[PDB]
Amino acid sequence: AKKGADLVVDSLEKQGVTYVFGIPGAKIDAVFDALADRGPELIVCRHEQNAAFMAAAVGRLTGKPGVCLVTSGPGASNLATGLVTATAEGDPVVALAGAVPRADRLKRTHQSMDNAALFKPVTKYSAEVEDPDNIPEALTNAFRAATSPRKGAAFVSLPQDVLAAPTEVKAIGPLPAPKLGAAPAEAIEEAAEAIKKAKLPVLLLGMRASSPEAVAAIRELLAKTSLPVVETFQAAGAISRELEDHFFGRVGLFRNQPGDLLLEKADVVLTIGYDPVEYDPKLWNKDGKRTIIHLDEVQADIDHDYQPELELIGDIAATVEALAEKLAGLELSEEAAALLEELLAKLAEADEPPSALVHPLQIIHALRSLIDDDVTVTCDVGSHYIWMARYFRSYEPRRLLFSNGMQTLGVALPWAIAAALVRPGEKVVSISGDGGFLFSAMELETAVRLKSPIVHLVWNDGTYDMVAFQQEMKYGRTSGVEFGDVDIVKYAESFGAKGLRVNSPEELAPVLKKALETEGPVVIDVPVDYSDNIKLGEKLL
Amino acid sequence: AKKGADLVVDSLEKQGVTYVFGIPGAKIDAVFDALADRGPELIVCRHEQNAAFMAAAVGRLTGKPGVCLVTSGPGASNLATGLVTATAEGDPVVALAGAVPRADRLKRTHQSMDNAALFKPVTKYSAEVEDPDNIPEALTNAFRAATSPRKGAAFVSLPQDVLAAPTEVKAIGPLPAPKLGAAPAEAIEEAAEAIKKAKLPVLLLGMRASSPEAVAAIRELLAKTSLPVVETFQAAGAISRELEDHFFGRVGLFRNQPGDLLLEKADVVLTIGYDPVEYDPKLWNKDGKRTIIHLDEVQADIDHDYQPELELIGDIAATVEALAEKLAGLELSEEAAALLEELLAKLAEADEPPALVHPLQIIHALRSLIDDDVTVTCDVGSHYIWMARYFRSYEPRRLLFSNGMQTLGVALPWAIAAALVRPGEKVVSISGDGGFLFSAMELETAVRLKSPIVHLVWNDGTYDMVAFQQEMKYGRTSGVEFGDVDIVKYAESFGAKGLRVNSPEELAPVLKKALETEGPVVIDVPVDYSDNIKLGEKLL
Amino acid sequence: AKKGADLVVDSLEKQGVTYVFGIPGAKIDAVFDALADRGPELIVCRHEQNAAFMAAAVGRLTGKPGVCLVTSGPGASNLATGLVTATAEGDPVVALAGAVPRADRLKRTHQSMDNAALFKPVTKYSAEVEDPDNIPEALTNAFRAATSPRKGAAFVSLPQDVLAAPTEVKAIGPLPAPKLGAAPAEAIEEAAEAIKKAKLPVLLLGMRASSPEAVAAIRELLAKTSLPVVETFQAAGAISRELEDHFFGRVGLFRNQPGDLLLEKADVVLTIGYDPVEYDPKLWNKDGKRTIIHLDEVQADIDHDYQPELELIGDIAATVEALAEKLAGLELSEEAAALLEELLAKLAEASALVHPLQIIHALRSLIDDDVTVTCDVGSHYIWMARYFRSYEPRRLLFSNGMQTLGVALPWAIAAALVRPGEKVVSISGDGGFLFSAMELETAVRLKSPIVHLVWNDGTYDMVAFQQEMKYGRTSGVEFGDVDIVKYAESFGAKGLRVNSPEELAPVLKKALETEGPVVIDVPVDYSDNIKLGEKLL
Ligand SMILES: Cc1ncc(C[n+]2csc(CCOP(=O)(O)OP(=O)(O)O)c2C)c(N)n1
Ligand SMILES: Cc1ncc(C[n+]2csc(CCOP(=O)(O)OP(=O)(O)O)c2C)c(N)n1
Ligand SMILES: Cc1ncc(C[n+]2csc(CCOP(=O)(O)OP(=O)(O)O)c2C)c(N)n1
Ligand SMILES: [Mg+2]
Ligand SMILES: [Mg+2]
Ligand SMILES: [Mg+2]
Repeated sequence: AKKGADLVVDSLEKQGVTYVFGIPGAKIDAVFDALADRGPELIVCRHEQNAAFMAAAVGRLTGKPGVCLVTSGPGASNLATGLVTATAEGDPVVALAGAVPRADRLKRTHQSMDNAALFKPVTKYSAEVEDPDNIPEALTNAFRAATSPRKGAAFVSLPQDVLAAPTEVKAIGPLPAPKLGAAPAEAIEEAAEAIKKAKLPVLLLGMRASSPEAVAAIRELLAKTSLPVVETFQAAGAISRELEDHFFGRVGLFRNQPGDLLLEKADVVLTIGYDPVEYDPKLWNKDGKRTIIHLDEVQADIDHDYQPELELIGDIAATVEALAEKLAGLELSEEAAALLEELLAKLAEADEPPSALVHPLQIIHALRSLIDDDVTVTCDVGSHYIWMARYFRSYEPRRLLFSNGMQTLGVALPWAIAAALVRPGEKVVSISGDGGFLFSAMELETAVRLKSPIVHLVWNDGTYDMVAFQQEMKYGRTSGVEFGDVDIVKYAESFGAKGLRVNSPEELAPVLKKALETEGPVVIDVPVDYSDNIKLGEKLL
Repeated sequence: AKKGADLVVDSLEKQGVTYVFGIPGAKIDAVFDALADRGPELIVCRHEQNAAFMAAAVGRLTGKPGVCLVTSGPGASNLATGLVTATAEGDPVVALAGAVPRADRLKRTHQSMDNAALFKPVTKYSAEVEDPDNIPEALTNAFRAATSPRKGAAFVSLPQDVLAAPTEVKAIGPLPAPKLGAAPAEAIEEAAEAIKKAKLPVLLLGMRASSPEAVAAIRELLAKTSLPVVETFQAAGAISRELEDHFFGRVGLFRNQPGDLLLEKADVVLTIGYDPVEYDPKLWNKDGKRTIIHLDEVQADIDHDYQPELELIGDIAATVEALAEKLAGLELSEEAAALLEELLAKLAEADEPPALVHPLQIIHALRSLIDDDVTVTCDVGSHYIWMARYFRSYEPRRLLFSNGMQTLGVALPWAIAAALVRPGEKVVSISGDGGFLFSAMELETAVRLKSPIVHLVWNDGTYDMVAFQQEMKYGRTSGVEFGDVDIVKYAESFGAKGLRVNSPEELAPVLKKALETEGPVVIDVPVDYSDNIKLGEKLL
Repeated sequence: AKKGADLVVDSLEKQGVTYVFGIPGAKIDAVFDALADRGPELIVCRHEQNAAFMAAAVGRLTGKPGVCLVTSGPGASNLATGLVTATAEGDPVVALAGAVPRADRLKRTHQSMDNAALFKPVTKYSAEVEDPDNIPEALTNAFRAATSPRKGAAFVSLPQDVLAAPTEVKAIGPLPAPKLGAAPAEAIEEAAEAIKKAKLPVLLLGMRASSPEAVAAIRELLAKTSLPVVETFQAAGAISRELEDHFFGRVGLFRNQPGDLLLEKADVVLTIGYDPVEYDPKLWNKDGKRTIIHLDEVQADIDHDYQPELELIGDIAATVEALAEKLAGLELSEEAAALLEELLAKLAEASALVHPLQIIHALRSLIDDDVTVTCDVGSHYIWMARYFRSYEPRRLLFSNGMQTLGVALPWAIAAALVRPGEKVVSISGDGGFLFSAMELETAVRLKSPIVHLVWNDGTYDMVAFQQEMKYGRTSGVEFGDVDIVKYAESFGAKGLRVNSPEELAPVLKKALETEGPVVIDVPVDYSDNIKLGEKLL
């Protein structure tokens, strides 16, 4: 006989799952025993939060779900943040959690909890299997749900006794969630005329635009047009070095960017793969003096300040390259040419440098200058994520990963561990702050164990700056943002990672190159100069 | 100056809502006051249940959401079944419910209840607005959610104080929910080859295949091919009288039909707009010796016994007429020609009738007396098995079933709505003795609207579907017998005309007079239910 | 061999469930087959809604859960309103519903639904059992949850295959949910002192005061004191004809009653079994600085205008009799005596159509204290709540927690089952009557000794006269006519009509003498209903 836990592993190996991020427990150790002989490799993590973070990173970089595996109760509830972040940022994840047996469901036993009810608000798919026979079906649809447009987390609760119960059904095959056609040809033609008749057409790329397939088709469009482009944070990597002329910056949390002015002067905006989570439409479209065209894999959500005049629902890559044929050779007006060149001048101006503290822009330029396009960069949340988002340039798809949907602390380091597994042989850079670093720093042990070729930069200010300089704006006074010091170099070494410090701005470029040449995980303490951070919230008008 | 309630009506005005089925209350009477001055016509209903039944009928027939409007607490909770039936059967509805004010939400006060949490398991979209400014956005997205593929119910809870609070925001224009392209051209080409290589290809049409646009593209294809089609109860209407040769019956609750045998012998099945709610794949694909091709607006759910080898997701109409081009002139094998002819004989044979009137002679009498411009609505029960498998409907959405939830009572409210969507047409409703009373209150609404309805009550004195299934499993019924209600008296309490068929010889006359009768009519039909156990027989 | 469904009936037998109001279906017919050979009697209903109303009535009248039994999907969802009403009005109910099998949970198949999630907002207990062995435990606790203080509805979803799966576990024996002690004796003494110092103390009885055990202890206290009392609608029946001197009306939906004044002039209010669902505290404790003492079986919920200075949590009957010993023989202030007498005087001051008061006085004069009277919701429920006096516990049942339409007639069928040999009177309006009128067939089937009065006005007056107050215009309240006599006779019940005010008393007496169900059409005069919401305070 073969039990339900066997049939979980079989399902996972039908999906081609190469790794599983887990922490074992009594209610789930059946599956961990099955994995001992066969199936995906098991990355033992040091907190379930980071196992979900790693699963989301796999989703972001491959487009197929990453997999975490945890036990009942506390193990399951430690996924909560990990899966909201996945779901909100379009990262496919399949979370597998144990549960008490079916007879103990309604009982007060150790670690009993309504797993499925908890994860309903934070997943595309939350379910508990109550028959071992249905495990193959539940998991296949969970994977398909996580991969289907508007990607996200699929949670499946597995009772201890169903995992141990015998079953004779086979695992379901690899059944790929399929792709769509392009938007209707009449709609694509309608959007084309609008763009041609426009005086300042602008492209707004969003979180779904930055997939390899979408980026290839978008670059194809930009090669054939004069079309200006602005990016949401997670759209990074769409334009290339070749097409950098089309790039007018990343529109962010405050409407104070050259990209925001460009969106205002537009009379026609083609949003591609645009999710409002990254940029509230009330920020850039308040007056409603623009035709919006919504190109996306799923219809739009209507805001007061987001009323698509047209929607091109279908495969972004298919619709855009159908639209490229219709827009090929479109040139811009001379008054648009003047406007765009002037904005590039402002864009290059803010990307210039200004104590033994290293200013954030010196970090960005030094690091960009030291890594090729074949290095993935992950980034935590904080003021450092504002600086990176608006000034660090990534020219190949999905080489600069941000948490801009839920903005959760700690993602950087686990994402980097996952990034190195997805992309072996490649260095990976992870950027965090002093506060968020401790949200996930436990996985430095997992990094050292995998010898992850990681270089983590901890920007040290001593405070939770993003929340602070916002508090200063609203109240003239921070509150609850200060914390004591931890020696980042000594911290790295307790884990057997290499720890370095940048005690001068003169010292930054040398420390980076030694760390990049260093084999195995490395953590660099960067005392950072946050004098200018309040300016990130300043207003243009 | 404008309050939140005004901005609800303005939103309804923007979606082109013609009617709103409502029952007022303290917490929602702001909106009922705004409807008094302008906006959709308000059909006062006699139970919130039937307002949601009608809302779903509007969605079934127009493809745009029907709207019900109810108050807090009891008004809201009486929508529950109406919204699960709408969601499970792809009927767009937007249910609007009042709630206690924001300051009273966490308090134990009259009619307080977590509206949004209650409807989460039973809707596409369950939300409570907590700012009057957000009303136009919440309702637009609720409407777009109901009409997004896999259509269903969108519930919006409306706190009293929000409806009364002022606001200056404008209503949001009609932002139509958009349609997809055809499935990728390489996938359509791949499906076409499989069908040409297939010894016996069969189409399985489902609940999404019976839309006007889908049906138009399906008929075009069948005009250009020799393709056999089997339908799920709610796929009714897809095949016209011209293409009736292609039709091999409706596959149902039991695997005992010629259409089931045809699905078995197929080596390639192209499912169009197929939702398994109507027919478990365990029931017709148990051996898994078929190429399944899933054509639909949304990807499939994987069963053990449903693993499509190809999926063509996209606008069904676009994908089908793309595929019609590739398959034009496809011919059957001569061994397929023989097989299908033999099955049509088995199909014609079962569709043959023997003081009670047999279910078949009802169907033949009724079909013979109503044109294709007459909508027919059916309740759930043994009558719904007879109607689903033996009443033929040849124009899209002229035979409405509850085959997703199998909810009792739907028939009569569905007819009241159907007559409002299609004025100047007769509407026939079919129910049994038990299900009629679930919804019989709305006969007052029908008389009020003078709905041109002709409601047939298949009278047996029991809940036969539950019984003959109980007899199959346990050799004994339990809790299926109930006392008799004079259907003719019942109709006349409400001011409707009541007729009874005392003899089979009297059926055709009684039908014709009822159809010529202006205003609602209820017909008591004493039926012969000796043969109903045979609907569940194992014949294969 | 024993299956899970057998073990569902065995559990019910252990709870002493006499009747089960149900509608069978494919997913639950296992239990309907088990119920065919033994155990609880099955009342076939004509809508699950009503099955839940009848179950709630059994809970209201016995204090032990009533039981309804339905199938998956539509059968389950037709309980929603029934169970939130029960839960809001403290009526113990155990709802049992079929569900698709455990392998088809996550499948898009007929009548599949998240039963447990749906009923979480509406019950004190919503669960699906996924192991037949766990059936006796899940039910026992469900029954105990429904009977537990702050009683309400417990929902149990039963997968079809679990019902069919073998099991050898036994059922669990009647597990009586237990009783509490009286509140701490220090707290009772503390409250007692506050009352003796008070110049005008007032009791506010609520929905948990009207249980038999509470009422007996309350009457004992009132016999030994000069305490004035005011009731919530569902507190009806607390005060006997002997102690009517203590009763100062039922505080209602508007703050315009003599009872609302005594509440204002009170310097101390001892609330007993008080649930704010019946009367929002902002209506009476709004303006003043009266000491609130919360006596109840569960702690209070803090309102801005309800901040008790003391709480006596525990068995209400034990607490009030302990407090009766501390307050025996306490007599009123002369300033309180004058006040009370004046407001008894304000109290007793209260066309072919019949005026609502004439109905109330005719009916009250015709029926004993051994006649249950149920009432629907509508303007008639205002007239009955304020002016129909009920002198024995739980003989006047109102839906004053959810205010759901249709409860009256099903409540009466259930009431006749729990109290056989007694006539039952049910009162409804033209609108609410059609919400539940189907069950007239069930009534005829059981020959329930019911007399149903339809106050026939032509509209939904409560909303109408409230709409008039707020907007000066009704909207959506008017509906066509139904012949209530012809309707009754469709079902084989007798139908009667009062064509004259002079004909009312005769037809009631003929209806009361008539055996089996009766529906009386009453054309009612609703001119004065606007005044129910008038200011007089
Ligand atoms: C899990 C989580 N906790 C808290 C926050 C709120 N938050 C956002 S940025 C921030 C400050 C982070 O400080 P640090 O990581 O040191 O970066 P800095 O802003 O100092 O550069 C906080 C507390 C969040 N978004 N997610
Ligand atoms: C709301 C609801 N309640 C109960 C059921 C279960 N059920 C399915 S068929 C049926 C019998 C219907 O009786 P009737 O309308 O007289 O039809 P018949 O089977 O006698 O033709 C019942 C109770 C259901 N499907 N929906
Ligand atoms: C199930 C339900 N539906 C609607 C309401 C709102 N409501 C409360 S009273 C009422 C009027 C009922 O009219 P009727 O029953 O005829 O009594 P009347 O006020 O006319 O005496 C309405 C619509 C409710 N509380 N519960
Ligand atoms: Mg910091
Ligand atoms: Mg019947
Ligand atoms: Mg009325």
